[PDB]
Amino acid sequence: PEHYIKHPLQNRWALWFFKNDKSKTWQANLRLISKFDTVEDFWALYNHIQLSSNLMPGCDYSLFKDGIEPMWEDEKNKRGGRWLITLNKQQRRSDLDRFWLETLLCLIGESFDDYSDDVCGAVVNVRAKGDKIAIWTTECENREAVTHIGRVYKERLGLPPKIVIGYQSHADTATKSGSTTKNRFVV
Amino acid sequence: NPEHYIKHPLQNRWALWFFKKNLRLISKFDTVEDFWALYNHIQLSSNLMPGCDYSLFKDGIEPMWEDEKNKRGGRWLITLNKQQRRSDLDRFWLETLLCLIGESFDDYSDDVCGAVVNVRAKGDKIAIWTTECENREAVTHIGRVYKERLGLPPKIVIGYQSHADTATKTTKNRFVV
Amino acid sequence: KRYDREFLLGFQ
Amino acid sequence: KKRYDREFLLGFQ
Ligand SMILES: C[n+]1cn([C@@H]2O[C@H](COP(=O)(O)OP(=O)(O)OP(=O)(O)O)[C@@H](O)[C@H]2O)c2cc(N)[nH]c(=O)c21
Repeated sequence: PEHYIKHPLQNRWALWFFKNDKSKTWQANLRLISKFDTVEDFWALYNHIQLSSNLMPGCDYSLFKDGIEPMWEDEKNKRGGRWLITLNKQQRRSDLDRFWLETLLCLIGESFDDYSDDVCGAVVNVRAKGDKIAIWTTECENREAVTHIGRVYKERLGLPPKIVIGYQSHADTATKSGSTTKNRFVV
Repeated sequence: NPEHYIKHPLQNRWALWFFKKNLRLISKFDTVEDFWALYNHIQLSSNLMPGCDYSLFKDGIEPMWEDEKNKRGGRWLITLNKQQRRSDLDRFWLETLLCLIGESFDDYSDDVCGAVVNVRAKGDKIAIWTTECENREAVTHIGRVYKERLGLPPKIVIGYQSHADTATKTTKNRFVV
Repeated sequence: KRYDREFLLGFQ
Repeated sequence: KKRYDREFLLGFQ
């Protein structure tokens, strides 16, 4: 069985791509790349596609659980929020790709123990003003879920303890921007 | 006598959009005459296939809630049943267009971004979008004039919903009139 | 520039 | 339920 059966993932996942075409609406710029539910198929997908650090600025990858679209408006996201990692241009070179891979590994490997069920997906934004990586969770009011996820994610990324990351609710983000919206939680 | 040959400029330049279940810019206009020429060449809302929208938005404001001028705003929402498709939809929509291009909300017409008619199998919608749902007096004044312009009796109540609430979710309304 | 509805409808 | 640690997943690349 180990000799010939692929290793099943707890969840089936969908990888999405966003390209910044300024002539189309945000939603219209969203493209489904592929779905997978094994370790082997994940790697086949990962080895085939551009590293985030090689994407044109304005583009995104999203990895979301199958059945959850990578937008605030989805039922699984509307009450949720994101743990946000903000990177400068030096970090594009040194941290972006390794941080994004590690984030993928946390999702597909169900690394958040009990609270992995609260995870919806993750998004990497490649941007001239600073790249971002974020884990989206389902319920901003699940304080224990949100804190456990944040703390494990920070540890897995290997961020020095002194480096604080914030959690932003989507509702707040929707009426402001990523760098004007306030933190509901920190870790 | 200039009224003989000069067109009647609108306060604003407006863009009419079509959306089906793709989003197309139909035309932009800025006079009374060009408004009617556009209105007379296009399908009445009641003759659209379910799933289509028209949107009239001030030029430079995209007919999407995420636009910087809509993200903090909301909409006054008129919901219609199938019987009202026949009796109310077209006249309510025209009246809405007239409210917008004629700047009928006095000092609070500045707060108007646009209007949308949604034609749907499960109930058509008309809505006036405004820029800032925390502008209480503006939203309230717009609401009251709009209701009286549509000839809705006092018994009937319309709600104003912020775009962020609609997108993100216990009442939908922050104002009613 | 404000136009009342009767004026606008006169163009229809 | 189905949980994979980091070194396991990275073994498959
Ligand atoms: C995640 N997201 C982003 N957007 C739109 O895209 C705009 C850019 O957001 P985003 O790519 O996450 O972040 P950026 O660094 O490009 O710009 P920012 O200053 O607005 O943080 C955002 O302001 C919204 O207008 C969305 C619009 C939606 N209707 N639903 C979304 O989930 C959604």
